[PDB]
Amino acid sequence: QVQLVQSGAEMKKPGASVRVSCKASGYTFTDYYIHWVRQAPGQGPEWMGWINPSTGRTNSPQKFQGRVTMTRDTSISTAYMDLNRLTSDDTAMYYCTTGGWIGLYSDTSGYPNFDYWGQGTLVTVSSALTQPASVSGSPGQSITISCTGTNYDVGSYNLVSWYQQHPGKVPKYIIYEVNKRPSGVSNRFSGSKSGNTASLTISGLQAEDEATYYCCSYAGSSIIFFGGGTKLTVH
Repeated sequence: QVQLVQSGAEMKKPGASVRVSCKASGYTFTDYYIHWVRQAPGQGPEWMGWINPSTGRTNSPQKFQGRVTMTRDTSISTAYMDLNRLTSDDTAMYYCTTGGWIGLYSDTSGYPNFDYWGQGTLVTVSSALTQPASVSGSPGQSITISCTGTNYDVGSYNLVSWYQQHPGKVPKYIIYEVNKRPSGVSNRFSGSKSGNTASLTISGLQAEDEATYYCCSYAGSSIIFFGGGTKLTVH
């Protein structure tokens, strides 16, 4: 019963600071990376950072590099995210997810493998990878969503993961490492890759498949990219 329980919704004024909590249970806290992600209203997702619970090493991208302070408390097994200098642009839903396994012989920090998600923390203050805007299909058909990157990411790594999101719901693990399927994932989803473009394939399209689909990839110096998103419509 792996479960991540985040802090309560908050609303802050411009210029303030905010702390979001995340208490994980049902597994060993110090063996899995913790990632922080957020979602602006109407917009898509934006990767905020990763943190090693065991060592305390954290890295966030170069747009949060001054404002975000990610910490952890091992005694109580709780991750913390602190954001400073808030603006109307920081109004978003904040998720913490579980990353790759903290290994001796590897480095799974930048693995976009978010199998477990929190419930989300709504905070209100008052392009990266290219996906097509919308893709249409009729029931029974087979459709494909494309995800174009560069040579330094999806060109040189088989480290792309696909996530599904219904409106008002938490993102869902669909594909990881380009082609592989997690537990419970319908066999209708398959992953593919060519050059600087990965692709998610849905065969026997159905009404349950109506949602927005995002693609995640490695991004170079221990950083992760998110896609813009693609809306599937079922006729």
